[PDB]
Amino acid sequence: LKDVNHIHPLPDFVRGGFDYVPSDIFSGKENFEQTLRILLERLEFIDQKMVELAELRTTLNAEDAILDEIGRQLGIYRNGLNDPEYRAVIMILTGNNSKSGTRADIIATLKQLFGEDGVTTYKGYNYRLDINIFNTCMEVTDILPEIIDMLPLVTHLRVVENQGY
Amino acid sequence: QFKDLLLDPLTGDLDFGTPGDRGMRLALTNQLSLRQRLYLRFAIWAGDWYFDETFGFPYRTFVGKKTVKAVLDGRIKSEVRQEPDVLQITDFQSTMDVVSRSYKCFFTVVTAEGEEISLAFVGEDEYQYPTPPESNVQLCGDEGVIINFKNKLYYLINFRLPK
Amino acid sequence: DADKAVDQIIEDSKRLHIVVNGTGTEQAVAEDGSLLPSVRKALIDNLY
Amino acid sequence: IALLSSDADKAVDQIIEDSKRLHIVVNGTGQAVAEDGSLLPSVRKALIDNLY
Amino acid sequence: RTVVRTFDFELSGYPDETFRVVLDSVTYELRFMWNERDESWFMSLGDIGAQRPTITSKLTCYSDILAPYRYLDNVPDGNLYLWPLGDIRTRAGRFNIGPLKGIQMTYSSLIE
Amino acid sequence: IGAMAANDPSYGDSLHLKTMPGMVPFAGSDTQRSNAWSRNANIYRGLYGGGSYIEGKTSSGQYVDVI
Repeated sequence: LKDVNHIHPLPDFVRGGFDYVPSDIFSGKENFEQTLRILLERLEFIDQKMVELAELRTTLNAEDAILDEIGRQLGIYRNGLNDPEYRAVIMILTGNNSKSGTRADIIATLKQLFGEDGVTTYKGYNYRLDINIFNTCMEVTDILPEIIDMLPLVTHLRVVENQGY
Repeated sequence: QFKDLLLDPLTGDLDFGTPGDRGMRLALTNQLSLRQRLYLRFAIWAGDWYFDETFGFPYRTFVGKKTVKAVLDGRIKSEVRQEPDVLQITDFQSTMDVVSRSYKCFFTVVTAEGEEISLAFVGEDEYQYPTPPESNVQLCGDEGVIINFKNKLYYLINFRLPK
Repeated sequence: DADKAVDQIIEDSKRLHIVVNGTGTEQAVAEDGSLLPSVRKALIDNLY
Repeated sequence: IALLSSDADKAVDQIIEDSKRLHIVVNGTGQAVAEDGSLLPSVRKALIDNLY
Repeated sequence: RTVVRTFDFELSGYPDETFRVVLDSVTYELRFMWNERDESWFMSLGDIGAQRPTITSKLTCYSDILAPYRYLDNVPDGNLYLWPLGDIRTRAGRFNIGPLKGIQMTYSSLIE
Repeated sequence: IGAMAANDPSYGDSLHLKTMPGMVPFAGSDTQRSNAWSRNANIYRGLYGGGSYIEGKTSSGQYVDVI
């Protein structure tokens, strides 16, 4: 019924405070109101930017100019990656820390990179595993090094990518 | 707001509920709680409940004796005000019949209603924790951004042409 | 199936474009068949 | 892929208000407010206040 | 790290409560401030008569408050947690803190 | 009616500034209110830090509590 995240722009900030004019003594004088409005409306801008200072620092929306700072703390350097996929690698490596490389587990990680039906996985008798891609939205060669990391120590892997079925 | 097991006003047994929702209920509204708090307070004769000799009403003083109506009304009207959440008593029609020797009074009591302070012990929660995204929507965008824009364009094309 | 929305968007853009740039007079046609006037058509009223 | 639309709305809404002002000015009755705060009289009102 | 429960807290809801408590045979002073916009309790911890508090933090459920601060000679080495007695989804409130109000603020000390 | 019913007529209780739950303040400007006042058309007004009735004047002109 209520949002748990209380960090939001204050609703109707301006009309508040004006509500504290005692008994409409000054209201309708058009000389005191403008003086008060001019000062209060400055806080509006500062109040608004208080959110982006917290909202924009999250990894989901962080821009490349500062996303590097988030990656730097985790040891994931930009190298030659671009912004749209640099976000992906950060997620992939971080998610690897609570993984076991099971068949059900592997499907889950690939799920975040190719939608619901964009990926499928065949399995083979002698350590063979196969990955199929149908709806890639980013160039895969630069993402490939991580795709190896979350697999068992002895996996034998093939990678094939195509658009659609 | 005193919570307690709900007593049926019609029968006096516990209010297990209608046949479609049989169960057990707690007295939540202050009105229901106060009703039974007065009912028990008046129904238990003074001294007849073990573990508390001081609880109850002393009917034996009046019943069976030649008594003055005015004295009885004072005691009846006094026991009510022992509850800490009674605002006032509106009217009091005390009448006595000498032929049948019966006595019967009428009156009403006014009580306000309070807040619940905390819902931790009762049922539900008032927060709206977020829902995790689905599929590759987070890392690649969402289609709804296209659908809403298409709908806005269609409705704007609808608006300009007079209708 | 967002291709369906993209389709309608594509020609809605063109309708809007002709309406804005409807020379002195252009009559854009909406899906309902009603007729929308270019801005310069709407400006005849002041043009006296 | 086409999610550049995240910039299109700041223009689509704006043209909505512009169309609204257009409608009130042309089809008004004996006004409109621009973003500058100045007034634009509707034709059926402008016909009244002019020099006769 | 064996630990045993050894102390419990209660709050009357006054927005600027301040009182002295004794833990592990040492004495500390605590301050609790209520935040309106964030609807949460702010706790400050320090020595008796200290000029400034040693630690300030925001209270939350099932979070180890003292975790990053067990490296100072004037900070308890025990565990301080807030967990609910009722439904697990209830979050810390103003009047719902206490041994029977819904949230159990508790301190526990390691066995040495 | 909810403001006058439970009140004996002999007290002469005026209806000038009483608050009526449910009603909404009259939003007309000062000139409009003056016009309505000449009509003997009473208005519920949102006052300085509040909202209350204005006057119990009937159509003929006499104050209501008199009637």
